[PDB]
Amino acid sequence: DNSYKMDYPEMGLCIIINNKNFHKSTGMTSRSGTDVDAANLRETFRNLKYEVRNKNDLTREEIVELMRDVSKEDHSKRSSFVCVLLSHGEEGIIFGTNGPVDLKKITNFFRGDRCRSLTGKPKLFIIQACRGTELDCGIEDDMACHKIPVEADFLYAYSTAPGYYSWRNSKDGSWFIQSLCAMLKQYADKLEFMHILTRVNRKVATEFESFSFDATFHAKKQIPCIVSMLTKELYFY
Amino acid sequence: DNSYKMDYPEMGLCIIINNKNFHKSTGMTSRSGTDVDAANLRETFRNLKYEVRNKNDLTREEIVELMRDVSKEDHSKRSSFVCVLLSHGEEGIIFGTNGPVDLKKITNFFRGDRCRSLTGKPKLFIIQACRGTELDCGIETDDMACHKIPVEADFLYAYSTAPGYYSWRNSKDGSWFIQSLCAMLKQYADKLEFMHILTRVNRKVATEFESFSFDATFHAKKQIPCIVSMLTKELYFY
Ligand SMILES: *[C@@]1(O)C2=NCC(C)(C)CN2c2ccc(S(=O)(=O)N3CCC[C@H]3COc3ccccc3)cc21
Ligand SMILES: *[C@@]1(O)C2=NCC(C)(C)CN2c2ccc(S(=O)(=O)N3CCC[C@H]3COc3ccccc3)cc21
Repeated sequence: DNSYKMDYPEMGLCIIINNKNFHKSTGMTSRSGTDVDAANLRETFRNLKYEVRNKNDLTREEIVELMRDVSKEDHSKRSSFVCVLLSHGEEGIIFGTNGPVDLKKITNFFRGDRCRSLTGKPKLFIIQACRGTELDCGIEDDMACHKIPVEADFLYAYSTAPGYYSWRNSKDGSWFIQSLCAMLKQYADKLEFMHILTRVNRKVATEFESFSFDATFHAKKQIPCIVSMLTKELYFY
Repeated sequence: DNSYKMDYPEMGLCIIINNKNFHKSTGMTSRSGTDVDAANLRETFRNLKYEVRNKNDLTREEIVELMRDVSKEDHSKRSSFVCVLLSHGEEGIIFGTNGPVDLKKITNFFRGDRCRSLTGKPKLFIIQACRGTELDCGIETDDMACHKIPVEADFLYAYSTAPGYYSWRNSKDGSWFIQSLCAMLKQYADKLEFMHILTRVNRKVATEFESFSFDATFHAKKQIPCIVSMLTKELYFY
């Protein structure tokens, strides 16, 4: 039909990978406020009736192993799958405590042909992480129904545009996760997911602007980036 | 508010760049069926009240100059902007008849800070082109609020295919993506929000198309388009 079947016995798993402290050997800074994000996400998705699992400070190999193991579970009774990544990043990559991991490597475990119990079901990846270091200064023969693509039914909700910084507040957490949780709490029971994320886009874009004693980091702006390979509308109610 | 203001005197420009024949120096083959796409789009957006401008076989230089020129027009009386790219490509790249153009280079002309008459208005880029050479084998079924906006805000990129992948085209019917896009626009433009129309495009391409080839390497392949939205509001064509 036009909407994903969301009345399975379980909504599904929500894995939250929260990397705050990084190996001294990498020289990466601590991510203050990420715990606020993790807590916020846990509550938001608990309310949406997901089975939330929080993990902290995982190495690159621990991330891969976790995803591999999770992709091997039986999701037959689950409507969907959600993974949230909170860490440093670059374009196409997220950081384990000890070094970079290609996002493709993580998401590949859930491909239509590699995780059969999630075939045809919405696979949501929410990524709070830099995608580079640019700063936004702002302005102002009938074969139907035989097969589906292995890349189909994924949604990648990026906190920021390709190549750009992603902003985070020590007190309130990241702009994106902050806004995402608020919009889900307010609209999960009346808007389709893409429309929810569009309001997150507007909230982040209009209501947030950096303030810094360092001119380089001051008055900066952010726009999130919705990437959908979904084939159906997604309602959480 | 919740929706873009789409009741300006004009809906806006729809630039269609249709690259079919390429310089021999590039070594790229003719794009059979692309003319079908270009005509389908012209008609589809004409019915949506867009001022359509078709361009054919432009060099990489001409594409840049065209985009620069268009971005320098006064879009004050126009609700939105649409650009359709039909060509060969690779990840992040679209081909002029005489070589590659970085997509960012093209879209940058329309950034919130560089095209003021489009600031706050939906800027739509529709890309029918390869994003790599991968094949999908498939599987059987304070208070600074509203002081400024991001410069990269209010763009939508409707890609024909997922990052890294081939995009499929039929010499008779045109590309899988453009076929489906025009069909869904024709049918749903007067009753669905744009993201929901594009989601039906996703489903149509994903379920109704599959390659047939005597060559095993190109046979039984599948495709999923890729919607990339930096939009801040819902978009309705009514
Ligand atoms: C981002 O996720 C990231 N990815 C990898 C790398 C190497 C670029 C490090 N990195 C990073 C560092 C810091 C942040 S942040 O959210 O703390 N934020 C983004 C812009 C810089 C920083 C805030 O800095 C200031 C400085 C002075 C006053 C206020 C804020 C995000 C990421
Ligand atoms: C794609 O846009 C593209 N980008 C650049 C480059 C150099 C890879 C050439 N290129 C390209 C060539 C052909 C197509 S297509 O739509 O004709 N299609 C996609 C997969 C190959 C081709 C169909 O191949 C066969 C072969 C045998 C039998 C049937 C079809 C797209 C692009």
